[PDB]
Amino acid sequence: KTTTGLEGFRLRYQALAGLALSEVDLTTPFLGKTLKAPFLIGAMTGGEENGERINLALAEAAEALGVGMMLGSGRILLERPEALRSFRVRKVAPKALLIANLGLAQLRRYGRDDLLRLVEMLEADALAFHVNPLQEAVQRGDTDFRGLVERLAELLPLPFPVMVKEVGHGLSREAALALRDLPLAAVDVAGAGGTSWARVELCEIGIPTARAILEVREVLPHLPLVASGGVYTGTDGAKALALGADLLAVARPLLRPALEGAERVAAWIGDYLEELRTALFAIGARNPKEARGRVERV
Amino acid sequence: KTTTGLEGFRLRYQALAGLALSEVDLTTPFLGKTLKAPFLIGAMTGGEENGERINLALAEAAEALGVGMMLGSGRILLERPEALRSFRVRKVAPKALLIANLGLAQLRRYGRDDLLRLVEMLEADALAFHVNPLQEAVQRGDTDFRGLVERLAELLPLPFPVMVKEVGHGLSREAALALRDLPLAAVDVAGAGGTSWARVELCEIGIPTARAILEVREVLPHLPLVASGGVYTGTDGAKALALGADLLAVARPLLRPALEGAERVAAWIGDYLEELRTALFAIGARNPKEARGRVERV
Amino acid sequence: KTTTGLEGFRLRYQALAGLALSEVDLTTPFLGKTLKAPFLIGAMTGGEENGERINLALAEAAEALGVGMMLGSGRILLERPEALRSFRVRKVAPKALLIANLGLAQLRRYGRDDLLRLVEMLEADALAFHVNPLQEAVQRGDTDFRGLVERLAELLPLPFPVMVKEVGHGLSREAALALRDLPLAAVDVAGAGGTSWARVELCEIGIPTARAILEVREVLPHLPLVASGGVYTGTDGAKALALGADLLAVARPLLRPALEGAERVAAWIGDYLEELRTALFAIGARNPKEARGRVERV
Amino acid sequence: KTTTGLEGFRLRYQALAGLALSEVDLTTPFLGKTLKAPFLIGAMTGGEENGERINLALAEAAEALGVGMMLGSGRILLERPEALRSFRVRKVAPKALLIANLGLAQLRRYGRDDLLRLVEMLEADALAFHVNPLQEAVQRGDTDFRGLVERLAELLPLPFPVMVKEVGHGLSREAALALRDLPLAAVDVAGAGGTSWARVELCEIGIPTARAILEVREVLPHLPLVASGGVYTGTDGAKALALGADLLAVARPLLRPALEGAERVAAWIGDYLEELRTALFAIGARNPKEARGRVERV
Ligand SMILES: Cc1cc2nc3c(=O)[nH]c(=O)nc-3n(C[C@H](O)[C@H](O)[C@H](O)COP(=O)(O)O)c2cc1C
Ligand SMILES: Cc1cc2nc3c(=O)[nH]c(=O)nc-3n(C[C@H](O)[C@H](O)[C@H](O)COP(=O)(O)O)c2cc1C
Ligand SMILES: Cc1cc2nc3c(=O)[nH]c(=O)nc-3n(C[C@H](O)[C@H](O)[C@H](O)COP(=O)(O)O)c2cc1C
Ligand SMILES: Cc1cc2nc3c(=O)[nH]c(=O)nc-3n(C[C@H](O)[C@H](O)[C@H](O)COP(=O)(O)O)c2cc1C
Repeated sequence: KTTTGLEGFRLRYQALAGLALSEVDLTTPFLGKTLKAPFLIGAMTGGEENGERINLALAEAAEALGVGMMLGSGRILLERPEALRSFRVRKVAPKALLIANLGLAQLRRYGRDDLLRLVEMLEADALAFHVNPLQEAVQRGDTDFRGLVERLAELLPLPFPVMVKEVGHGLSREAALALRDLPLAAVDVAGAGGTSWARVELCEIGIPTARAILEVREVLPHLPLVASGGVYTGTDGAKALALGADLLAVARPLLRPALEGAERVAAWIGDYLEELRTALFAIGARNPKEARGRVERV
Repeated sequence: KTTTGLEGFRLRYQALAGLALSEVDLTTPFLGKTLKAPFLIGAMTGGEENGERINLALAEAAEALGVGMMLGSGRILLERPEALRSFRVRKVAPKALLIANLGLAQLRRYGRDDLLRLVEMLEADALAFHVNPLQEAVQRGDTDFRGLVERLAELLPLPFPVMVKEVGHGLSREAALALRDLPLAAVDVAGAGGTSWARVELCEIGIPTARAILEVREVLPHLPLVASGGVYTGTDGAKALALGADLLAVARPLLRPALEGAERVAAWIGDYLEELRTALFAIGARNPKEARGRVERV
Repeated sequence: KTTTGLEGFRLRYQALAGLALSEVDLTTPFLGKTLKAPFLIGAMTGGEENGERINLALAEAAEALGVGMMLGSGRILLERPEALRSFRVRKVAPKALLIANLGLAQLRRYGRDDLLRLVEMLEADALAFHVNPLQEAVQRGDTDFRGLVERLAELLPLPFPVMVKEVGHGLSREAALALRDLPLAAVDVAGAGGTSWARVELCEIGIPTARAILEVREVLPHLPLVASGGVYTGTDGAKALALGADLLAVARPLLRPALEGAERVAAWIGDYLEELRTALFAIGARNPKEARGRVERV
Repeated sequence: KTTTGLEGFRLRYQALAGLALSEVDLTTPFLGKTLKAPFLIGAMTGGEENGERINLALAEAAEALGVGMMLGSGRILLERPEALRSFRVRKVAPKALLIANLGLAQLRRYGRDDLLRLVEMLEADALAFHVNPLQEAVQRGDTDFRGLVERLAELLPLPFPVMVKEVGHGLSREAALALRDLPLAAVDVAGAGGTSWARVELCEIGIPTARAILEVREVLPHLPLVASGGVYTGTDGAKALALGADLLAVARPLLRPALEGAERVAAWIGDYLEELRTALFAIGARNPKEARGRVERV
């Protein structure tokens, strides 16, 4: 019932922009490594049956496409060092940009050494902390979110790039304010409009992705932003970039192809990127950064 | 065809608000007694068959949940002192906050002693006068509403707290103006959007609850306000509170569970409050009062 | 596909207005006689079979309700003095306010004496000229509308009150401008939203009644205005009055009851007026004139 | 899913404008010849089977109605001088205004002499260059659009009038900017809302005709503009003219009648023009130029 808000925007088509489709470059460095496109495979947990199966389809595809990939919560990896193989993905993705995952609420039960061990076990290149009071609140799970930001601030200068994200309910402007002084490497807005890790009566609460991207960019103008949350088409990707994002992330829609092998995942991402490439071209932008502003309301 | 208007508002979700769900306190003193939640069971008459049956289900639940309860018009109690047992509810609700009810149009046929007798017979803690020109007008009932406010003003300083309410068609800003100098204890906006005591072609007339809450708060900034009229979910409750209300009231939806015993009523209110609690938490509010303003348009 | 626009307005319900339904007076003098309500039976031609039958049902009802009545084009009466009995209605409506009708385009084929003869034959109290370039244009009929206003200006000071009206496509503000210096007795806005005498691909052209009432009132603030064109309910009547009208007129919906006798017509008008009376009461207005402004957008 | 935007506008009906339908003159000179109406038959290619068949139905009709006609891309005529008869239409349309067609992207493979030969072979009166990066991009065709405008600027002073057009995706204001200094004879906005030569997931990109007409007129106030792209009714034609256009063009809808002979095409255009004539009349405009501004929003 709640959309991303991107349908309330129009890409500014430029018939006489004078570009050559081949001129558009999607190359975009992120978190230390250089990506072939401003795309990330969203974080996903799912089941322990298909777990390892899915991660390897995504990772392999990611490696082929030169795209980044966020792993699901390594939470269990701390307590169950045996579910290590379920995530170990470097075997099929040796050079890809991998981002470890963990709930920010875990900072009260895990210290620096645990964080280092997690990304080291996974051979990850960065760590993303997800914060989801709403989800954990509705699930009567762990609802104490006090001092987490201050707890991260203490730790923050870490040996690898660190980022923060929501899980489909979005980050508001005052949320970006709370992150303003932290030396983060990036932020994933993860707004409402697509799927909610919580859903998978109160699920009307949340911030539309389009809205989140605008609010967060205003507060953190210089930080690299990841637009995710129902940003399912290359066209929507371009809109997100024009509103202020730097990277796009897709999770849910990738489940289907992930169960049918890397070839299918790779194809999905491929349609999305080629579609993104046409949009930037039609927009007069020669790269993701140039898409900024080339969008209007109504 | 006419909504409360609350769908035109968005709760401002705060992922990084830094609260613990357990930190949100719903305790709110009202009309002399202290409630466990800012909730009231709306006034209802219905039939003489189920009459006593329903009141006792509501009252008992109210007592268990620490919530307030408005009784239906005690009109008949004045003329028929035998329908006394139909309302006598203290038997099952000894400490709850009970609010006697009576049409403001009755002030022309009843004096001070009658008002005192009514709340004393009911062992009520306050008296609420409902004013419904539209309803009585459409029902060709008693349509003379002259001098009622002046009549109440004369009486007003009474031995117990007194309030005024509509019945599903709402109170406008100029209505709040007419109540401005009266020493009332509270006001129930009772707007359009849910059910109309009148309905239960002209029923398009009326003021949307969301609209009424805004208008009345502007005129009576310091007075405690009750938002009612299709405020059926905890989410809608939070929106009402953020727009300016202090208490929520639900009537109609409570009929079903009231006919199936207190256990069912209590469960309904329970879902509503726990749902309200999540919303305040998701909003960054630690209590009803803090919800104020944490809502935006569109 | 095009509405009156009145659905985009909300009557301002006044719970504490302090009126008595019996206090609202609909009496409104118009074109020389005093009406019991600000209502007129719209002009209608139809067929020559039911012609006389319908006029007598309307006229009789009009007489009973103290309402005005506009006759259909007396055009044929000029050329065919035998269709005199088809309109002769005084037999059943001796004191009612009757308004003769004639296309403004006829001023080029008829002079003063013809106009006097027409209203005298009909025993009418006034003459209304309808101007419908669109309708006659679509019907490839007589489309020369040059100098008609100047032609009426020359004649205008007539022995009886004269007015101008459209036929369901509305009068714009610049239209009111063209009528500004004429000594007219009243104007019927007759906008789009209900039925079009033309309809009974281009019928999207026209001005919504709500829109016409606003535009014309702005240009002719002091002149009495008749709101017509899909103003089918008492509620819509009140809205029209609050937007600036002084009288309401309904045509089409009256056909059905007119074929079933005066008793049915009279009943229809009766529901409409009693419904109008409730609305003014709910609005805080004690008469049609006081309804002005008691309406808001959205 | 994307409309022209013309539905968001209302023609300003003028009941008292004082015109005679016969007073409205559609005569409008364009590209050197004088048209009986501000109408052009849009450019269409289609198939090689019906090719010649369709062109002759359109051309013949154009000749009868005194309207202009744009031919499909003469691209093939350059390489295949045998498909000359497929376009040769003067046989049935000796005096009509014919406009040769060619993709602007061809300027990199064709020089002045080739352009002269093309219009001379076709016995055309002007040349229209269509620019469609989006279409060619989605069709993985020729996507290099660099230096085309500068290439045309060099050539531009040609022996005949030259114009530029899109193909159903529209020209933006910055597009008009890129054409600002070129000595063009006219511009065809060809916006989104009707059909896209490309369509015949990314086809949401583009500029609504209504929007394009406004943007382009603002940048090129003095240049004659052609509104096309789902401008299928005379009413829509009038709206386009009131927004700023000078000529209307319809392509797709003309296919059906073109396959059933000139008589059918001629009839279609005939309904459209007579419908356009009524609209200007209803609007108070005595010709296409006077329609300007006689339209409002909402
Ligand atoms: C099955 C499923 C599992 C998920 N697991 C995680 C997880 O472990 N960690 C995390 O930070 N987000 C997780 N998410 C959230 C996504 O990374 C992110 O919120 C995203 O915005 C939702 O997918 P998207 O909008 O394409 O649909 C999960 C989402 C889904 C649907
Ligand atoms: C069956 C029924 C009986 C009611 N009886 C009373 C009554 O005696 N006194 C009163 O002040 N309001 C009465 N109301 C009005 C409600 O207290 C109040 O207007 C409310 O806003 C309508 O319920 P709510 O919006 O949840 O649905 C009654 C409403 C219903 C549906
Ligand atoms: C069958 C029919 C006949 C009409 N005849 C006349 C007529 O003779 N003269 C006139 O001025 N208007 C005539 N009208 C127009 C109405 O008086 C007026 O335009 C009105 O706004 C249309 O009815 P209303 O909106 O309730 O539906 C006629 C309308 C209808 C439907
Ligand atoms: C079958 C078809 C063939 C077309 N061929 C050409 C062409 O050769 N050259 C051109 O410039 N435009 C061509 N167009 C585009 C139209 O001239 C123009 O874009 C128009 O706006 C689309 O038709 P309209 O909106 O009525 O529907 C073609 C369109 C269609 C549907």
